[PDB]
Amino acid sequence: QDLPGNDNSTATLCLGHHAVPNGTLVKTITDDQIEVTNATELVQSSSTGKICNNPHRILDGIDCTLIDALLGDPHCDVFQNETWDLFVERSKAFSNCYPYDVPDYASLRSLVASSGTLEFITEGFTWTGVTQNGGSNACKRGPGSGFFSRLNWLTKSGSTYPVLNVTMPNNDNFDKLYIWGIHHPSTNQEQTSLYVQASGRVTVSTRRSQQTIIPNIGSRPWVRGLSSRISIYWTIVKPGDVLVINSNGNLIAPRGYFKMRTGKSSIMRSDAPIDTCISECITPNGSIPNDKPFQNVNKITYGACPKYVKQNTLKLATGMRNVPEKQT
Amino acid sequence: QDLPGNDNSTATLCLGHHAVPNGTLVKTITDDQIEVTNATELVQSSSTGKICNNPHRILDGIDCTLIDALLGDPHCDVFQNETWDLFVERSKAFSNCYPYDVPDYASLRSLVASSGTLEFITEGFTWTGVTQNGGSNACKRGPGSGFFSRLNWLTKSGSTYPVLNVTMPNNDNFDKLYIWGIHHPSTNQEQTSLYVQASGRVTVSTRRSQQTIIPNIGSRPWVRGLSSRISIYWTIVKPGDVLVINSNGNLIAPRGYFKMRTGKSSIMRSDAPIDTCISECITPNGSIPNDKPFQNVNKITYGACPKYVKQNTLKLATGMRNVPEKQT
Amino acid sequence: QDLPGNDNSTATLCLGHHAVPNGTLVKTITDDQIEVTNATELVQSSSTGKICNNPHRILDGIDCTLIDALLGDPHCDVFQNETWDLFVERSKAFSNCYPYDVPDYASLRSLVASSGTLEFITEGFTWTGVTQNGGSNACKRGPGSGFFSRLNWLTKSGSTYPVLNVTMPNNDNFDKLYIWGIHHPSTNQEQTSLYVQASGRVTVSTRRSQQTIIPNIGSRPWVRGLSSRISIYWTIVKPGDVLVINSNGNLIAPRGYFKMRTGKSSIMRSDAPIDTCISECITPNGSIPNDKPFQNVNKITYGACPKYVKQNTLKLATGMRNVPEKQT
Amino acid sequence: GLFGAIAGFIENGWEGMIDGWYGFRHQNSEGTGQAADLKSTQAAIDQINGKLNRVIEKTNEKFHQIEKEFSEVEGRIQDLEKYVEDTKIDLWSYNAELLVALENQHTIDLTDSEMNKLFEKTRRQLRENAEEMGNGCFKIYHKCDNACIESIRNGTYDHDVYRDEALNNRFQIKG
Amino acid sequence: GLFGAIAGFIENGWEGMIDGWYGFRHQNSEGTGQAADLKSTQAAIDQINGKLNRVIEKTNEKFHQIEKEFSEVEGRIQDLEKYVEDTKIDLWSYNAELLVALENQHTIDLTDSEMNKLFEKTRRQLRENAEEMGNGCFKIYHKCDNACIESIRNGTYDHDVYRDEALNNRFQIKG
Amino acid sequence: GLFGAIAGFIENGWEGMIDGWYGFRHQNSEGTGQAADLKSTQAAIDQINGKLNRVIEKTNEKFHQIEKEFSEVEGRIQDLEKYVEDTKIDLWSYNAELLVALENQHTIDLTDSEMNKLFEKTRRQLRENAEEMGNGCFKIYHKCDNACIESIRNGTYDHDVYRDEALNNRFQIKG
Ligand SMILES: *[C@@H]1O[C@H](CO)[C@@H](O[C@@H]2O[C@H](CO)[C@@H](O[C@@H]3O[C@H](CO)[C@@H](O)[C@H](O)[C@@H]3O)[C@H](O)[C@H]2NC(C)=O)[C@H](O)[C@H]1NC(C)=O
Ligand SMILES: *[C@@H]1O[C@H](CO)[C@@H](O[C@@H]2O[C@H](CO)[C@@H](O[C@@H]3O[C@H](CO)[C@@H](O)[C@H](O)[C@@H]3O)[C@H](O)[C@H]2NC(C)=O)[C@H](O)[C@H]1NC(C)=O
Ligand SMILES: *[C@@H]1O[C@H](CO)[C@@H](O[C@@H]2O[C@H](CO)[C@@H](O[C@@H]3O[C@H](CO)[C@@H](O)[C@H](O)[C@@H]3O)[C@H](O)[C@H]2NC(C)=O)[C@H](O)[C@H]1NC(C)=O
Ligand SMILES: *[C@@H]1O[C@H](CO)[C@@H](O)[C@H](O)[C@H]1NC(C)=O
Ligand SMILES: *[C@@H]1O[C@H](CO)[C@@H](O)[C@H](O)[C@H]1NC(C)=O
Ligand SMILES: *[C@@H]1O[C@H](CO)[C@@H](O)[C@H](O)[C@H]1NC(C)=O
Ligand SMILES: *[C@@H]1O[C@H](CO)[C@@H](O)[C@H](O)[C@H]1NC(C)=O
Ligand SMILES: *[C@@H]1O[C@H](CO)[C@@H](O)[C@H](O)[C@H]1NC(C)=O
Ligand SMILES: *[C@@H]1O[C@H](CO)[C@@H](O)[C@H](O)[C@H]1NC(C)=O
Ligand SMILES: *[C@@H]1O[C@H](CO)[C@@H](O)[C@H](O)[C@H]1NC(C)=O
Ligand SMILES: *[C@@H]1O[C@H](CO)[C@@H](O)[C@H](O)[C@H]1NC(C)=O
Ligand SMILES: *[C@@H]1O[C@H](CO)[C@@H](O)[C@H](O)[C@H]1NC(C)=O
Ligand SMILES: *[C@@H]1O[C@H](CO)[C@@H](O)[C@H](O)[C@H]1NC(C)=O
Ligand SMILES: *[C@@H]1O[C@H](CO)[C@@H](O)[C@H](O)[C@H]1NC(C)=O
Ligand SMILES: *[C@@H]1O[C@H](CO)[C@@H](O)[C@H](O)[C@H]1NC(C)=O
Repeated sequence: QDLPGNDNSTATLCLGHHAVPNGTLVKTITDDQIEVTNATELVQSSSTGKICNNPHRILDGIDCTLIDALLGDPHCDVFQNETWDLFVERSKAFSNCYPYDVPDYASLRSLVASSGTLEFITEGFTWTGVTQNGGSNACKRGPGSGFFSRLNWLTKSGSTYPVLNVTMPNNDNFDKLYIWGIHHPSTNQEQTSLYVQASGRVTVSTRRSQQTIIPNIGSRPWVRGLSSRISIYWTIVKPGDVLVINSNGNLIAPRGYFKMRTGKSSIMRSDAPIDTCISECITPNGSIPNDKPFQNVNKITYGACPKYVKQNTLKLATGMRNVPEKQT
Repeated sequence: QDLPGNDNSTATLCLGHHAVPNGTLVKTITDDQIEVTNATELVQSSSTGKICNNPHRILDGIDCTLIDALLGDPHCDVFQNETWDLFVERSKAFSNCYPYDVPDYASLRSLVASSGTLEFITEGFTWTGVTQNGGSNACKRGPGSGFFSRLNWLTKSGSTYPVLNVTMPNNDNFDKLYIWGIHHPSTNQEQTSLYVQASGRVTVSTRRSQQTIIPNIGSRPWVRGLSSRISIYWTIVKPGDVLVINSNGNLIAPRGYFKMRTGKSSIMRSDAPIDTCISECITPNGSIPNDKPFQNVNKITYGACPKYVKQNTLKLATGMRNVPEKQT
Repeated sequence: QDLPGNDNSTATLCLGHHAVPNGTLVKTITDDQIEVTNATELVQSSSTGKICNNPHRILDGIDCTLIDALLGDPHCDVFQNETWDLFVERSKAFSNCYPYDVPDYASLRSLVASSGTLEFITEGFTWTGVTQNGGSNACKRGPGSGFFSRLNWLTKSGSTYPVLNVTMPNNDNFDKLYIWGIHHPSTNQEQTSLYVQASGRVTVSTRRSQQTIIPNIGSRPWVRGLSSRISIYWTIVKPGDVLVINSNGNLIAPRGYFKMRTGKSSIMRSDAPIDTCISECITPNGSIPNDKPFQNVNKITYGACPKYVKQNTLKLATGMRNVPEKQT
Repeated sequence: GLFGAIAGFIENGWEGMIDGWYGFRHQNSEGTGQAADLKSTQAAIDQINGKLNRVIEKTNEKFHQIEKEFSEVEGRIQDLEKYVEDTKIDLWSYNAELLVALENQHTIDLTDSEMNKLFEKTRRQLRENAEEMGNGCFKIYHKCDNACIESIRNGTYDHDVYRDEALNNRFQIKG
Repeated sequence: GLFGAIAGFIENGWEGMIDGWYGFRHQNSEGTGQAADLKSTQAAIDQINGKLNRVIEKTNEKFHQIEKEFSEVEGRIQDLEKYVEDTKIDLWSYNAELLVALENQHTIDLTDSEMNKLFEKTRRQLRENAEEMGNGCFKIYHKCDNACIESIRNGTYDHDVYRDEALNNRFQIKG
Repeated sequence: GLFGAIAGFIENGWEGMIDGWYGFRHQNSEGTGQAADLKSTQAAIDQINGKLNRVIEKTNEKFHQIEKEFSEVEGRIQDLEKYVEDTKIDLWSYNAELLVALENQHTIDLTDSEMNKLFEKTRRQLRENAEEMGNGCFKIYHKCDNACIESIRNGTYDHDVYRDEALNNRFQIKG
């Protein structure tokens, strides 16, 4: 075959793999610090500090909480018929009208916050025999005395408060949310001055439910010059059902309904600045990128966000083990 | 050895593995479509559409909801003293007797649904000085007027409704569930016609608890010719305790107790047909086989069922990688 | 090169691994009983049966439940101003003073149990025109009649019960918890004997909230000679807010506040003996060591405990497969 | 997979092998022929079954749970009832997805291994009388008739018998 | 396991080896003996300990949680309180069961590996002077006294020293 | 890792190799050289990317959930609202921690494997003309110039060409 290759010698071939001078430590089944060539971080741990106003519809509440924007505190009149994907509620928000309390405040804030609209339709309720549009100096509207834009305070006419008995049918194909309330007077005298009967009563019902509340007379702490309170209640009336409002005094009647929708809307407490940028994931600390699978910025999130984890760093090795040849 | 081993030939032996023409794609740590020889599906995604009436005791509610079967709406009298492992409640069910509402309806439905028995024991309550067995035209029993089989409507006798004050001791070794109620009249006139006092009161108590409800007068929407309502309440009386019922008017009194048991029973809303077959896992879509570990039919289940998962298919490779030899 | 001289021979070297005569079976991905050389148990399944009184502050409730220690049942007067990391509540505990009920008992027990202190500050409430320090024979204090150490039963003075209207400002920098109540009389006569008005009323409010309760008259089961009841309520008053108590009769007034803290405290029902030893993990069955990662003693735990699991044994193989010479 | 036999040094599979998962094709003095190896075929099958059974082991049962569908809007409590179930479902879904991915990955290396183990075993048995051609075929350097092939296959091949013939044919030749 | 040494090409274990997990047994012209290998013994033990410590690392603590036992029947809220805890327990139980199964499976391949790594290492060192008998024993084709066995064991064996004697004894003979 | 090449029989890495992850250094009649192997470099990189993408695949979105911060003290219901979230967070945290540990462990054996697979592949190709020095270097027993080294590297090396020269240089010598 081949003729005399005079020189018969050898060669050496050696296989090996790279190594880097730097290297990163990662955790393993058997070790918790092993050094690899390269790694990538899976925990998003920093926010920009700003709520990007895109793609979700952020509604900055400024100094109105959603419930006051709902009831219609004068300083919140800006929010009428407004809509949101996320209503940001600020710590600075304040109330500034007739002192009220909402028995299950948390459910009403919830239910409105995810309806996502304050769209209000006025209905022609006819109150015969009482005086409409009562207002107060604790709820100044402009120069004058006023009250929640969406509620209607009825007091006696002349010398009588009759038994109100009115009805409003749901004839549309959507649910109606009616907010109403009752007035708790400070003194029996206040009770009889306004509503004549010495004990009022409100019963609001549909074919499906009923609520009767009776007022509670007594002094509470002075709030904006008043010791009385009104308490807010809510009634949802389904398509084809019917509201019947029946009262004997102390009613704070509805002026119509809010419509309820079904959507991805929610509410968030945050004092972070809104800014212009697009971010899908919102945290009360500001938006965060959602490229990593986990995050440690905040357990409160809205939108497409990484899963919150207790760890602040988790590195996925993306390279072989680093076994360098020099010293350290 | 033998001798000069001259027959110098060779052989070739080759190792290999099978391959199939078809093959199935499965997901991996490193790939999400790798083809293997064979795989098995781990997500049950289809129901038969029928609730197999075996092995659990399924009680089809037909057009009675469990709470009406409990109270004893005439059209539900079929369900007396009945028992169930699963009460199926149908969307077609309707009520057809005196308009009522149950303040914590969801807890009463729960508590009865898992007791699993409507076994009712009549007790000899003695109401002195009132008229028993009131009935109504909204609750027709046969030709006549009627009322819930298990509740007893008391009204005045002659010109008085005394203060009822009765007691019934739990002397057995099991808990007793007593269902009772209060009548909310439409008008003060109705109140005084039936119960004489212009304001009734019901207080039901044991050594351990007490509930006092006062009626609420006013008009509600017309339901089966009526604007009045009764509201249902419940009291469990433990062994050795004692019920004291005390009223001044508007009581809808109990006729005895339901006994409470502890079991695997529950309730399910489903319009699926019951059929004869044995299946351990029930879904409101019908029974499903529980041979696979996960299921994607419905998140509501009763019995030994696969764990519900969001995915509709998950294939477990049960064979090596398919590397075909052509593909025919 | 090396010059062998004379020897022509071979050697045999064999590699192998140990095996043990005993061996333990462990579960695997592919097998559920494979035998290995050694294994370690990861499920702690046994308690010592004693609650070690170290390092947490265990407060044995003896025969007082935390709510009676709070209200000040005479037999629980030992617990005044006490503190705990864990209040152990015993099944033997009993109440022995005026019959009461707490509407949301579970929340009050919760809220106090994690406050972790019964530190009580007496405030100088001035009740003008009523008789203080009412007591009863159902709450014997020593030889005499008595009442809860921390509540003050007011009844009429001479022939009147005025309208109490008092206030107490939170001027400190911590929250104040005020426990108060209302008296439900057995008969209208008892009502008028004690409180003159035929219907009392209690309204307790801050700038932020209000509660008005009206008493409920009627007979309940005889408990310690009485058919009346008092019901307990609570009001937390934040720094800078103000309590206003206003009543017309039936008030069981506060004598001051409990202070609320924030801590690792909780409550546990257990009849296990407390003993002297240090253990970090407490279970109602007694303390358990927390060296294993999981435990199957009890799902109720306080302190650094293993995660509760359904399994009673899980062995982690800590050695190679056992392939013995002989048999196993 | 980790071992580099299947879809590695063994170029591809045999759709023709219908009697087992691993096996031998051969070309010798009396012609050509194929034969499944049933021991590695059983070893691969048993592990996959063991794995399969553990995944299919006991659906646990649940009876009365919480409501998971609502018809009215209620607020706080119904919000928690929905949140508990939605987080239960996302956690069990992550679990099913990670389980089949670890499982499948392992099934692929497990069968890769069985292949390579059969290869190495055959290698060790032929001792000094064969050479690896590097595509999963051994060149046997001595005359090996069908009973000879069958002894390699059923593990009774005696290398010593053929060592002098093999070593001669393999080395000597002309270099 | 994946490598096929333990409970594979190495037929069984030595209950006699009480001084380490892996090791050597030999028969040479001077006697027979046994000796544990302590480097692979330490390698297997360290990984298993590392694994063990990570599993035993920090029981996290919880103080006031929710009630998990009830004495009255309440309905909706108590139903949710039981459902939260029951789903927490089933999720942590699935977790402990999958954890020890992956862990144990890995511990078995990890020690299988250490065995095969000791085998291959010895193989590489003996270079052209020994042959694999296929049961984890090498036939050394040259006279190897106890110090020679000891050099293989402590990794200082020089193959060159014995190459000419070995190659002769191994090949030449008569074929 | 499981295979014992990286940080095993191949004593350490080359910080000098800046053009790939695995490769060849050589010495032949024509001088000395280094060269990354790009097929095993791509094989290791693709698997690691595949792995990485699956972990980064779809953050699912959530809109209205439950409240996770409270300003008043409420008792029973708020206690449950905190317990649901705390147990959700500890479950997702255990999940992230076990995920990266299985993942990292696998990434280390996966690259260990690719190394050893390149080694074995080269070994098989050199057939009877080279010997393993046991440090990941083969001694090639015949004159092999730069094009010869290049054919081994690009997988076209024909062993037959050099077999007689190699076998002579390798065995014969003087024993
Ligand atoms: C029942 O008791 C409460 C508390 O003792 C009484 O409330 C206090 O009532 C006075 C007089 O209305 C309030 O005074 C007001 O103070 C502001 C400054 O803060 C001042 O600018 C106003 O001109 C007025 O003087 C006081 O703030 C109020 N305090 C609280 C905490 O409510 C209440 O008047 C009593 N009611 C009856 C009917 O006896
Ligand atoms: C208080 O106001 C409500 C609502 O305006 C009044 O309810 C309505 O009362 C009338 C007379 O009872 C009901 O009429 C009946 O309707 C059915 C179907 O049309 C028919 O079969 C009868 O012959 C009669 O027309 C009407 O349905 C009812 N509507 C609702 C929604 O409840 C109520 O009567 C007022 N009550 C008082 C004391 O003023
Ligand atoms: C309303 O009805 C209830 C139940 O029928 C009456 O309760 C019972 O009242 C009597 C007389 O106070 C109690 O009797 C006492 O029992 C103790 C224990 O044996 C004993 O020391 C006394 O000598 C006396 O017998 C009885 O225990 C009590 N039972 C219950 C379950 O409460 C209540 O008196 C009635 N009230 C009115 C105003 O009619
Ligand atoms: C480290 O890994 C990440 C993800 O694979 C990659 O983007 C990055 O470029 C790598 N770093 C280097 C130096 O290759
Ligand atoms: C709110 O929207 C309704 C429906 O379009 C409209 O009739 C009403 O006038 C609006 N009011 C305000 C203040 O925007
Ligand atoms: C995010 O906000 C919470 C609450 O304000 C804070 O405790 C946390 O440290 C913040 N984290 C980051 C990354 O900003
Ligand atoms: C595929 O795998 C399943 C489960 O191991 C088995 O029942 C089925 O027979 C397999 N298919 C074939 C063609 O072997
Ligand atoms: C219900 O069961 C009880 C107990 O056996 C019995 O006394 C009662 O008469 C039964 N009533 C009906 C309608 O079945
Ligand atoms: C089961 O029922 C639910 C609700 O009816 C429906 O959305 C779902 O698609 C059904 N799935 C199957 C497999 O029938
Ligand atoms: C078994 O394993 C445990 C944990 O590694 C160890 O403490 C114990 O000593 C081992 N048993 C033996 C006999 O080595
Ligand atoms: C409770 O503690 C307060 C604050 O130190 C003290 O003023 C009060 O007298 C104490 N009372 C008792 C019974 O210890
Ligand atoms: C712990 O206590 C519970 C309730 O008393 C009991 O069912 C359980 O079996 C006990 N377990 C142990 C290990 O004591
Ligand atoms: C192996 O094959 C040969 C040829 O058929 C036969 O003589 C021998 O007995 C076989 N041994 C076994 C165990 O099958
Ligand atoms: C290895 O063994 C031989 C024989 O005992 C001895 O001379 C040599 O120094 C040993 N080397 C080491 C590192 O143990
Ligand atoms: C391999 O290398 C040799 C020398 O450069 C060359 O002649 C041959 O064509 C190469 N083949 C391939 C596929 O690169």
